[PDB]
Amino acid sequence: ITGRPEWIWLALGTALMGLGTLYFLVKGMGVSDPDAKKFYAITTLVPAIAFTMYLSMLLGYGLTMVPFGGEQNPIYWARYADWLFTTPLLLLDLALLVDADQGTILALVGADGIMIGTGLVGALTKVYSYRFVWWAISTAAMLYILYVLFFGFTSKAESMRPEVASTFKVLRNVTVVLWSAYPVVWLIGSEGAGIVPLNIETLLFMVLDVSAKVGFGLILLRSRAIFGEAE
Amino acid sequence: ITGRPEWIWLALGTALMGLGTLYFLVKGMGVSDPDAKKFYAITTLVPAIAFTMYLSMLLGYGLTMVPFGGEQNPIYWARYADWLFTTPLLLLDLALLVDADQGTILALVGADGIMIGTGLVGALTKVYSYRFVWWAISTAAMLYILYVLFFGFTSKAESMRPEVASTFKVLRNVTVVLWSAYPVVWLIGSEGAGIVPLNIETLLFMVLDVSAKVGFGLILLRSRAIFGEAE
Amino acid sequence: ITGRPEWIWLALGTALMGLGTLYFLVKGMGVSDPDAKKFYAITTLVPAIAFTMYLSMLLGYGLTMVPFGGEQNPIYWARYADWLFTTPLLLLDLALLVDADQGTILALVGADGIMIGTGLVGALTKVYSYRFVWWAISTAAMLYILYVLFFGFTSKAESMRPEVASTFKVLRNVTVVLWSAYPVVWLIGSEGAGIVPLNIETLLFMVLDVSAKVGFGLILLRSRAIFGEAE
Ligand SMILES: CC(C)CCC[C@@H](C)CCC[C@@H](C)CCC[C@@H](C)CCOC[C@@H](CO)OCC[C@H](C)CCC[C@H](C)CCC[C@H](C)CCCC(C)C
Ligand SMILES: CC(C)CCC[C@@H](C)CCC[C@@H](C)CCC[C@@H](C)CCOC[C@@H](CO)OCC[C@H](C)CCC[C@H](C)CCC[C@H](C)CCCC(C)C
Ligand SMILES: CC(C)CCC[C@@H](C)CCC[C@@H](C)CCC[C@@H](C)CCOC[C@@H](CO)OCC[C@H](C)CCC[C@H](C)CCC[C@H](C)CCCC(C)C
Ligand SMILES: *C/C=C(C)/C=C/C=C(C)/C=C/C1=C(C)CCCC1(C)C
Ligand SMILES: *C/C=C(C)/C=C/C=C(C)/C=C/C1=C(C)CCCC1(C)C
Ligand SMILES: *C/C=C(C)/C=C/C=C(C)/C=C/C1=C(C)CCCC1(C)C
Ligand SMILES: CCCCCCCCCCCCCCC
Ligand SMILES: CCCCCCCCCCCCCCC
Ligand SMILES: CCCCCCCCCCCCCCC
Ligand SMILES: CCCCCCCCCCCCCCC
Ligand SMILES: CCCCCCCCCCCCCCC
Ligand SMILES: CCCCCCCCCCCCCCC
Ligand SMILES: CCCCCCCCCCCCCC
Ligand SMILES: CCCCCCCCCCCCCC
Ligand SMILES: CCCCCCCCCCCCC
Ligand SMILES: CCCCCCCCCCCCC
Ligand SMILES: CCCCCCCCCCCCC
Ligand SMILES: CCCCCCCCCCC
Ligand SMILES: CCCCCCCCCCC
Ligand SMILES: CCCCCCCCCCC
Ligand SMILES: CCCCCCCCCC
Ligand SMILES: CCCCCCCCCC
Ligand SMILES: CCCCCCCCCC
Ligand SMILES: CCCCCCCCC
Ligand SMILES: CCCCCCCCC
Ligand SMILES: CCCCCCCCC
Ligand SMILES: CCCCCCCC
Ligand SMILES: CCCCCCCC
Ligand SMILES: CCCCCCCC
Ligand SMILES: CCCCCCCC
Ligand SMILES: CCCCCCCC
Ligand SMILES: CCCCCCCC
Ligand SMILES: CCCCCCCC
Repeated sequence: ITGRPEWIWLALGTALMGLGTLYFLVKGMGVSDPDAKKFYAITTLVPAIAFTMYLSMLLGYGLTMVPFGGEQNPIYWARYADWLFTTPLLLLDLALLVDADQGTILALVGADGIMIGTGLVGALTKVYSYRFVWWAISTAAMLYILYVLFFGFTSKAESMRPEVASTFKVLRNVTVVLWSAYPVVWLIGSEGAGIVPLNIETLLFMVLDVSAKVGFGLILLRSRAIFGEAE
Repeated sequence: ITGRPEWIWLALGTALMGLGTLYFLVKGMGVSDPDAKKFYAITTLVPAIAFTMYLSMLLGYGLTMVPFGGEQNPIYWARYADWLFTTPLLLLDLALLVDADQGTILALVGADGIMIGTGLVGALTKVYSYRFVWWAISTAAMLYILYVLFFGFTSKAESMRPEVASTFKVLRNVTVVLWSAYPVVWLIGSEGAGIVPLNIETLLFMVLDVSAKVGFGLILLRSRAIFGEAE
Repeated sequence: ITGRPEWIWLALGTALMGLGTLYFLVKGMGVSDPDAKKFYAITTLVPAIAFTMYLSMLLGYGLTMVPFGGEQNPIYWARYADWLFTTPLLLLDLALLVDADQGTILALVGADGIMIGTGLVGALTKVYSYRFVWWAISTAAMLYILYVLFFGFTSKAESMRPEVASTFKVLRNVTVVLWSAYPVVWLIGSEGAGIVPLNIETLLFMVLDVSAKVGFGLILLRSRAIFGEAE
């Protein structure tokens, strides 16, 4: 484990995702509202999945070597197995908050799968220049997601209860800022141009992951928007 | 790229799926009917997924070598990753058109997963004679799907609006004819008996894919069956 | 095939899953109740999936070698591909029986995916002591599932029709007893401590699989709880 300088950030990430999972699990014990139960189930699964994948990276299972640039490059593939399941769950939290229609939910989840799937292909591609073709396709899929979150959901939240509109607006802004950083870290990190070393890259993804999952969840599960209007 | 004679058909397929995706995306911009939005989302995702997998084959990522018959045989595995997601989406288009019940939808999607999954196992199997055992199981799963589309959905469409009944009947006939060709191309192509060479096999799958996805989508999204009855 | 002593139990399992699939398929022909159709579709898919994965193990495709303990250990990875899809389908049978809320269904299916996913990682892990870390995480996920089936569903079934309450109680008890045996067989078998040899381990999993899928299905599909109350 300790033979890799980035191990400290993988261990911290593992701990923070595990602690986040347990807090949400305990906090959700005393909840019977069927609407609130939906948000607790979605939001608790997110850091639980991330916990297992951070642990796999810490123990060395989620790491492979990819030859490109005449070098064997360490690629943590477990990140994409994490994101494949956690990013659509996070979008479902937002879509259920605004009572989005089914067709829009399917478009979001499908574009998200394309985003993560093409990012994985780009991470494992051995022809250096082709890695950035996949990065560009994946980034186009992300821009579609961000467009929908702004010019489809925002207008839908305003016609909703005030507390669900204000909570959505906050979580929307958090998501757009944090998610946009991921393609940048990829491009300048060891998967892309190799400007930033792997140990610093790992620290950046850990800050982003914890903020986008545990920070996101703390804002959502403390809001009254997750409960139905009741007397 | 150009070192493979089949590259021209992979490049054409990539272009036609990309163009198809963009047309459906633009055409769906001016749509607010929640029913129509469902069909546009399903139908636009189909060629978008196929685009990415054709590109992976063009660039050489979606290709592996499988030893059988005393030879290293080029097997494009990316086809099955495509079909795993696009064939159930196409069946969902048909099932939603006739307002099929949930139990029937699950049976269709499950049989479809078995069809594609066993076809993938057959494509990667190293014992030559066993490849055709998997082909037979996969073909049995397809025949179940075709039976349901005829002796379960057809009777359901007649009790529906006339425009949804006539549109379903057309898309049903297109699907049964085109899908039935796939097991035949597999059997006589490089995955099976090896009668037809890979470059011709690739041309045939490209014609079938574009017809079953973009041609299918053009018929559906030009129909009024996708809109609810409104004044 | 016959070069492996466990082949006899893989062949028996294949036959019993295939026969089970055909019986459920025939029995479900004469069913039009939309509620009953749901249970028949879920319950017939379970042994059909298991059939294909037992066949892959029989023919040698679903087997790999994992080095640990200074030895190349035969690991049947196809079991986890089976369980990944069949265990959530079995939980869906139970959840639909008691009309569970959506949030609870998602929590069950998500915990089940974590259970199977971490068990697969543990089966393929090359550092011997780490294999049991994954076993423990997977077992914690199972205990969560069992808790929900007892202290969330049981109370919900009592407020239901008497026949659905008594049928659920029976299937609940069958599930908790049979599922609990799996982590024990893993721990003492070739994936874990290696006390029980592989051929005996394979026999035990076959008895458990057939009971948990075909036996489970025979109890459910003979009950009147799967039909709506009708005159
Ligand atoms: C509606 C939305 C959900 C739609 C989703 C969008 C999606 C279509 C976007 C594209 C996804 C696609 C790129 C997934 C590729 C997975 C692949 C990286 C797995 C590893 O295989 C890659 C190479 C080794 O580098 O295999 C070496 C050769 C091996 C012999 C490969 C044989 C196994 C194949 C991988 C079998 C295909 C399985 C499916 C891809 C499983 C789904 C994986 C997940 C990442 C989507
Ligand atoms: C309700 C419906 C959706 C049900 C679906 C029906 C489905 C059950 C039908 C059978 C599907 C099954 C054959 C999928 C097999 C995937 C497999 C080809 C992936 C590549 O692995 C094959 C060998 C190399 O040749 O791995 C070499 C050895 C490696 C060490 C393998 C270890 C990884 C395992 C593959 C882990 C299992 C992952 C799941 C199979 C992922 C789903 C893939 C998709 C193709 C279903
Ligand atoms: C809501 C719920 C459904 C959530 C589900 C819970 C889930 C997150 C729990 C953890 C699942 C995770 C451990 C799955 C790992 C699959 C992995 C074993 C496949 C084989 O790859 C392992 C190594 C060889 O030993 O690959 C060698 C290196 C290769 C180069 C690997 C590159 C391919 C990657 C495997 C791509 C990721 C694909 C996804 C993991 C596909 C889903 C598989 C299924 C088992 C979940
Ligand atoms: C909890 C994890 C989250 C919210 C991860 C989000 C990840 C992304 C938005 C990743 C995007 C990428 C691109 C847009 C292209 C480059 C490759 C990716 C996958 C890093
Ligand atoms: C857009 C792609 C489509 C509609 C693909 C359809 C593919 C099939 C219907 C494939 C069927 C197969 C068999 C029936 C057995 C032989 C292997 C397959 C997977 C080619
Ligand atoms: C039809 C198959 C069924 C119902 C299989 C159930 C399997 C389990 C409940 C497996 C549980 C495991 C653990 C709890 C940890 C050890 C590894 C597993 C996956 C065997
Ligand atoms: C979206 C965030 C990207 C900003 C990356 C900042 C990295 C600064 C760290 C110093 C770079 C290390 C280079 C010298 C080793
Ligand atoms: C009462 C609110 C705080 C509860 C404690 C939460 C502990 C989980 C770890 C959170 C750290 C990361 C927060 C986002 C920066
Ligand atoms: C379902 C369509 C299958 C028909 C295949 C027709 C192939 C004819 C092309 C000529 C065969 C090439 C053999 C000589 C190289
Ligand atoms: C107005 C209808 C035609 C629009 C142009 C569609 C261009 C997408 C490519 C379609 C070619 C394949 C059609 C099926 C044979
Ligand atoms: C949950 C069931 C686990 C019980 C396992 C009993 C196995 C007894 C078979 C004899 C053990 C073989 C050891 C000598 C070869
Ligand atoms: C009339 C009920 C029996 C029908 C025959 C079922 C045959 C399928 C194989 C069942 C054997 C396994 C039963 C569970 C132990
Ligand atoms: C490729 C993996 C995608 C599945 C991720 C799991 C979450 C799916 C959310 C589905 C939302 C409901 C759509 C109607
Ligand atoms: C194995 C991958 C299957 C999933 C394909 C994605 C489409 C799923 C459609 C689900 C239809 C809704 C069923 C109720
Ligand atoms: C185009 C939709 C408007 C909202 C999206 C904001 C774009 C942020 C740019 C992200 C940069 C990634 C490289
Ligand atoms: C048996 C259901 C009737 C409709 C299915 C038509 C069968 C077409 C044969 C396809 C040939 C594939 C080898
Ligand atoms: C803790 C929830 C109560 C019901 C679960 C029964 C636990 C059975 C123990 C299984 C042993 C697996 C190692
Ligand atoms: C080795 C660098 C080659 C540059 C390729 C950049 C491709 C980016 C595509 C974005 C449209
Ligand atoms: C090398 C050819 C061996 C023939 C096997 C055919 C199997 C087909 C099974 C269809 C029932
Ligand atoms: C080689 C045996 C090492 C023992 C590790 C046991 C780990 C079990 C963790 C359960 C909390
Ligand atoms: C609940 C605390 C979980 C912390 C265990 C993971 C941290 C790795 C320490 C080496
Ligand atoms: C929108 C046009 C997309 C065409 C790019 C793919 C074709 C491959 C050319 C080499
Ligand atoms: C319907 C009977 C299915 C039996 C075939 C599988 C058994 C393997 C025999 C070698
Ligand atoms: C993106 C930063 C999240 C901050 C988490 C703190 C929330 C406390 C209510
Ligand atoms: C299967 C052939 C499809 C033909 C596509 C043309 C549709 C234009 C309306
Ligand atoms: C767990 C044992 C199941 C027994 C199956 C027999 C059911 C006949 C109704
Ligand atoms: C109005 C809410 C502002 C939230 C933005 C937070 C950016 C990290
Ligand atoms: C909408 C604000 C985008 C912020 C992008 C930050 C990328 C590091
Ligand atoms: C490929 C772009 C299509 C141009 C608009 C077609 C008419 C909606
Ligand atoms: C009555 C519609 C006929 C459609 C059949 C088309 C076959 C390619
Ligand atoms: C229902 C007509 C079937 C046509 C099969 C064509 C196979 C090449
Ligand atoms: C009251 C029903 C008892 C069922 C338990 C069966 C254990 C195999
Ligand atoms: C609730 C009874 C548990 C039985 C466990 C059996 C494990 C072999």
